[PDB]
Amino acid sequence: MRECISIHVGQAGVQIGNACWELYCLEHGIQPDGQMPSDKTIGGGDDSFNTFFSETGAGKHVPRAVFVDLEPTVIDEVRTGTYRQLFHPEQLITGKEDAANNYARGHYTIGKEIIDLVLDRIRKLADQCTGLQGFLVFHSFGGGTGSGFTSLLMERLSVDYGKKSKLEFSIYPAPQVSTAVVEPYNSILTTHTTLEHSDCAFMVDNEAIYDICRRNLDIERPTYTNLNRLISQIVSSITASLRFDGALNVDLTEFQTNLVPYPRIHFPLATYAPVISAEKAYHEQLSVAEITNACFEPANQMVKCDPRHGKYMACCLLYRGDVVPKDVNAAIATIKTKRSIQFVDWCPTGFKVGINYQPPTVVPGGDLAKVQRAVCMLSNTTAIAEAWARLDHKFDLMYAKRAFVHWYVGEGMEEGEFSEAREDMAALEKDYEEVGV
Amino acid sequence: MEVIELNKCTSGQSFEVILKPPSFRDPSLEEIQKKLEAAEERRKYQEAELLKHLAE
Amino acid sequence: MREIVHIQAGQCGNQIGAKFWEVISDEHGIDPTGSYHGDSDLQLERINVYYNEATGNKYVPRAILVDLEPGTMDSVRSGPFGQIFRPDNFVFGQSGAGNNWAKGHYTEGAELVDSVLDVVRKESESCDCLQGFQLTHSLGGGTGSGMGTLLISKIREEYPDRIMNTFSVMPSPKVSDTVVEPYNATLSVHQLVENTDETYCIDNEALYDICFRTLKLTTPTYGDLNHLVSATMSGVTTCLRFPGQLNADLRKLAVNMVPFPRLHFFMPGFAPLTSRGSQQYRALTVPELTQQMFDSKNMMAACDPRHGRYLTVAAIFRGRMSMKEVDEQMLNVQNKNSSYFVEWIPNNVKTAVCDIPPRGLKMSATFIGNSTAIQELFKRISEQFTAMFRRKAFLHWYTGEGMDEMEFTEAESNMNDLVSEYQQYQDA
Amino acid sequence: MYTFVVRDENSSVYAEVSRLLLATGQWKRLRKDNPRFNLMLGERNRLPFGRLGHEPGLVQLVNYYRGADKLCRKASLVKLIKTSPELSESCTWFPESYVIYPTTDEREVFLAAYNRRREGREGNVWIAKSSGEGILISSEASELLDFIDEQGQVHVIQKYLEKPLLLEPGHRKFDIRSWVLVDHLYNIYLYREGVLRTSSEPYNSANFQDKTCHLTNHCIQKEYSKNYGRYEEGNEMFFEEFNQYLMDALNTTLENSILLQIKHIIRSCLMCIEPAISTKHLHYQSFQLFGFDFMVDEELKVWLIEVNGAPACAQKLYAELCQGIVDVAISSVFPLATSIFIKLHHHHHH
Ligand SMILES: Nc1nc2c(ncn2[C@@H]2O[C@H](COP(=O)(O)OP(=O)(O)OP(=O)(O)O)[C@@H](O)[C@H]2O)c(=O)[nH]1
Ligand SMILES: Nc1ncnc2c1ncn2[C@@H]1O[C@H](COP(=O)(O)OP(=O)(O)CP(=O)(O)O)[C@@H](O)[C@H]1O
Ligand SMILES: Nc1nc2c(ncn2[C@@H]2O[C@H](COP(=O)(O)OP(=O)(O)O)[C@@H](O)[C@H]2O)c(=O)[nH]1
Ligand SMILES: COc1ccc2c(c1)NC(=O)CN2c1nc(Cl)nc2cccnc12
Ligand SMILES: [Ca+2]
Ligand SMILES: [Ca+2]
Ligand SMILES: [Ca+2]
Ligand SMILES: [Cl-]
Ligand SMILES: [Mg+2]
Ligand SMILES: [Mg+2]
Repeated sequence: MRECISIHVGQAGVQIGNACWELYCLEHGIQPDGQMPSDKTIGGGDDSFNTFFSETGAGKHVPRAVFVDLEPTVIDEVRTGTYRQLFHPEQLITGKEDAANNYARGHYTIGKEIIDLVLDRIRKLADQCTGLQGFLVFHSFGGGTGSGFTSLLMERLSVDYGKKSKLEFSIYPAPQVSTAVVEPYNSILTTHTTLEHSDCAFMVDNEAIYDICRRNLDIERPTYTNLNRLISQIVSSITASLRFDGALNVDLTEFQTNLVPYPRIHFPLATYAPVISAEKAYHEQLSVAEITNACFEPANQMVKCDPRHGKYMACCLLYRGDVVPKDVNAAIATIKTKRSIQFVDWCPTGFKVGINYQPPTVVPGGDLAKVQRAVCMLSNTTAIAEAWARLDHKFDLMYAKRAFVHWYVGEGMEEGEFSEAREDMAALEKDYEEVGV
Repeated sequence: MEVIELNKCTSGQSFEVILKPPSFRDPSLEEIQKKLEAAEERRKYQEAELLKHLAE
Repeated sequence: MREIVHIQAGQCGNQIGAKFWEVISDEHGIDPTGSYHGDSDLQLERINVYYNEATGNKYVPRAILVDLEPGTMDSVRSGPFGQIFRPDNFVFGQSGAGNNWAKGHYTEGAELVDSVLDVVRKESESCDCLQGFQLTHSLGGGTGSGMGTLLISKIREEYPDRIMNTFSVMPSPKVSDTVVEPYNATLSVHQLVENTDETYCIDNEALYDICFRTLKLTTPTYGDLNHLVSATMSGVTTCLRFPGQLNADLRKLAVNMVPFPRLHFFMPGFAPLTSRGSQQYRALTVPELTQQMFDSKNMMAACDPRHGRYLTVAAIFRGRMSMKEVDEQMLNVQNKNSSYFVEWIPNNVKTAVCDIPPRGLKMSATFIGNSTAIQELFKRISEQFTAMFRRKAFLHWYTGEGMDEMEFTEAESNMNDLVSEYQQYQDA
Repeated sequence: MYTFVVRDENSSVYAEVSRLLLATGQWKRLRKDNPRFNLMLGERNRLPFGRLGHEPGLVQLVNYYRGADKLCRKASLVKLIKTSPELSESCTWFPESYVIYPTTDEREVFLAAYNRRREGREGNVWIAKSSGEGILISSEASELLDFIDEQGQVHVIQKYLEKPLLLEPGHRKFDIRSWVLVDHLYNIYLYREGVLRTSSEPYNSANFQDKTCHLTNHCIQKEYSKNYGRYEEGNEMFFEEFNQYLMDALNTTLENSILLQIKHIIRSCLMCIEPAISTKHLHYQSFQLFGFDFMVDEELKVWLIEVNGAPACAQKLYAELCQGIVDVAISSVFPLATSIFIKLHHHHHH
């Protein structure tokens, strides 16, 4: 067994962290006080869930978790909230003043004053680890903290822990719920600075999650609680293989060998089905065929794009519930004949399948209904470069007038980092275009 | 349509299904602390130019 | 990013500043003694942004009252909420400033400024995390205009990393104490474009026209004008004072609203427009709030938004209404009038909502626009300035206090430069 | 007030559609790069489909189907027809065709079926084309195999129809152009008015290099062909006149002899690529107007030549067709305060 440390940076990272650790606890039957009745090796062990939880003499199960925000409001809610007992106070790190939606303020200015403390609290958990695999890093592209501090943290984690793997859960900016107008600037700056420090990054467009909540949960105006419980289900599907007995995606290095053959093209598309409202009186349950088929509807994707007009380099299916290999193979065989699934000339046209027989766990009084089978598809398709094109365009519109640049230069950043960050992104859009056309 | 490396256990199963085969400087602690100090220098410069202007 | 330190300077600064503390103390459940007799908890969640907690669990405004004559400030003590204010925060000289920028900035004002900065320091030291400062002042007199801008300069020197926010009342021949207002205003705007992060342009021309044309008041008083001011001030400070999905501060407002550091002069708007006392009983519908709040007639700065383009917009909906209707209407305005919103700042309109409505209305919208049309305000005051300055008319009042013609020529120039920059981004 | 933008200033058809939309007073036009459009009348190259359908509070429609170029570029059309099971290699309405690169490639497989039409004593003449801008029709192809192992792009070598149907008086050639509108629901709408682009020079079986009696393009008939506008104005025969001729001269109708085969090839071609280009469950919607170009042979068999993704209409029809694009493709999605088209639908049970 090899430990994984989760790091939650900024509001987006922290709130999504809450959502995931709440769900993980319900899945592993860990209670809010941190007690796990089912765990009969008291005071330790090397079970699969110990990847995510350490143990104390009193039989308390504690996340391998660091929360970091440059402002206390959101982590104060964790500190006084339903899971207050679960966390070690030293895992919850806050400053006094936030990065005011400014990459440069989060990275250079307020960053520097807190980076060494954070790395010290990260080193305390790494020292309670017999064999650290590496890190799961949760953040927004859009936030000054989410963007700017995360990229400083990632540069240093590469230095202090060079052999260890680093995965991202990254919230891509959507105007309908965004707070700031400079999120395209923050997004590009942090992508550029973070790109070589990240083995595998799962991007979630708040736009996709917002519309899944409207369309499939019948929620007029989805809140962060709505978006976050849905996102936490998808993260739980992706991480289940690290926390459960299995032979697929068993360690963080396998995510890279299975999903990322080209190291820069490290942005796998997550598709998830089914999403069903808990207030829907009558729901006729969906088959292995119907939900595998739903993994090829853009309307179910974490990012809206069109996999038909790209190529695949890797495709995993992660099933939860009453699924058996025969149904998957029949489902998969039907789906090839109906849909455009083109792989790159230099990859096997294949799927890697993982089945965990425990159906998805839903939070009591949540918006998501129990289902007897769900799937999360992780496909590395070139179609996701559509998200980079949208974002780079927004960036070019603003940067052409140097609109808001003065806020970044005022925090000690050079106008040149903008055009450097945008060149890297032009190079990234080109890599995707070469591979996929 | 070939089904391979089927692994089973109490918790679930995993396997790979294949249809067609192939149609065939992470910088130092030092360099970082120089970037962060260079930025702080430009910030202290810009603040000195303001306090000079205000002194005028 | 908790505490805001408020300063009110001169007659207008203090009359408007007082009505602010009246209106905002009623919204947060605070009585004229400092005792909280409220009922909601959204009231006290961020009370510390504007109030210090004192002995007895009492709330005292983080407010400093500055004048070069005692008149208006003895009228604040006397007024309804006078007793709320910390008595040590009343700083006054005795000479007055005679509607003279030079007396405020260079002679009478310098004598008193250091006293003000001591009380500013006593409030700032007590602060867990100071966001910065908001100042209420006219630009047309001597104290608020000339001393107020001297303060702003000293405060930036001593707190250069804190946000400076002003509610700056612009003068108008329609509501005019003296001929020298264009002089006082042009000298003040020069200071404002250098030394503030964000300025609410509150145009006495607009407040008069709303009182006459819309509210049907034949003879509008400073009370009628100050009703519109106190409603807007409540409006634009909502997301600083109340918890919502947007928990804003003066910095985040500045970063998101100001794309170029000199273009930080906001055109505020309010709906529905009320004349005090007689308030109609027909609650306004979200479509109506949205149409009015963006209407020229609802703008507190006498500019036509159709003669410019919106760089950025912030909109506050107050009361119990459909979140979904608010997003629908806000998207309808932009998609239906998309020419008037720069294409080179994507998603430049941001909307917040607050359940607590202002006293006397079930539903209200407050508008904050960084429009390039605000140039019209600055061109108006430039024309009034040049009409006199071409003949050095009334200048003796200023040369008598040590000022040189040069300083007037420099200020004329900075303001005309400001107008060229607004023009620059109107034709992008 | 619905909003549109115009990003192809040279589009004959959409110039006229923007005009008809304004003239309703329910559509205003925005600046090219204003992202807050309902309708994009888009560029021909690198249309940024990835920026469509991410504008909250705006249903967005574009006048192109992403992926439709598979049907509308020569070499890809040949690969599509040869590789798609639903239009086999046997496919009886496409001329035998081979994709050939300048020095993947089919050249080895081209000579096997070509050198059976030496042994066969069959009239073994071909054509080669790109995607009269450099066309050649040679008997043996000493020239063709070499001609464009020389010039820029990849090329298609396509059976030449030696024995075409002959319009009289004239002993001349033609191609038929049909306009097909695919709406957002993937309704396939054939416009009832087609056009025969005609040669004016009698067809010559022995002199092939005379690209005048062999090539039927509107451009070529004004420059090289001297009998322009002799029989019909201007080398454009419409459907009333061609129907009448077929009735008078062969005793059939346009409907039976030709149009059943055209309707079959159109619905066969578009139903093939439907799963690749459909916008049914997408976050933006596509329509597109195609120009299908057919050759009729002397036994009255229709053959598909090429599909055009950015076609121009013929002068008199602009008014009618463009109004139809609005009624069917635009007003269906964005509604205001005798159909022009024949809907191609077939549900045979087997
Ligand atoms: N899905 C999701 N997105 C969130 C959440 N909170 C914020 N965001 C998004 O994140 C972006 C804003 O970044 P934040 O994470 O709030 O910023 P921060 O990292 O706290 O940084 P500063 O406040 O700028 O110092 C916007 O696109 C928001 O919509 C959340 O709980 N869930
Ligand atoms: N296989 C074939 N047999 C007989 N004639 C042919 C032929 N292929 C092409 N032609 C002739 O050439 C003309 C069409 O050439 P091509 O298909 O390249 O058109 P084009 O793309 O250059 C202009 P358009 O886009 O309007 O069709 C026809 O009108 C016909 O006269
Ligand atoms: N809106 C408003 N304007 C005022 C008020 N009092 C004065 N003014 C305007 O303020 C200017 C005169 O400045 P004033 O504040 O009296 O001078 P000071 O006391 O020297 O700062 C003129 O333009 C007046 O029209 C007021 O209470 N409300
Ligand atoms: C144009 O984009 C914006 C405009 C105003 C804002 C933002 C974005 N984002 C913020 O965090 C601050 N902000 C706001 N700040 C305040 Cl004090 N008030 C507001 C009221 C409505 C909308 N926005 C704001
Ligand atoms: Ca154990
Ligand atoms: Ca590395
Ligand atoms: Ca004196
Ligand atoms: Cl290491
Ligand atoms: Mg934050
Ligand atoms: Mg006065």
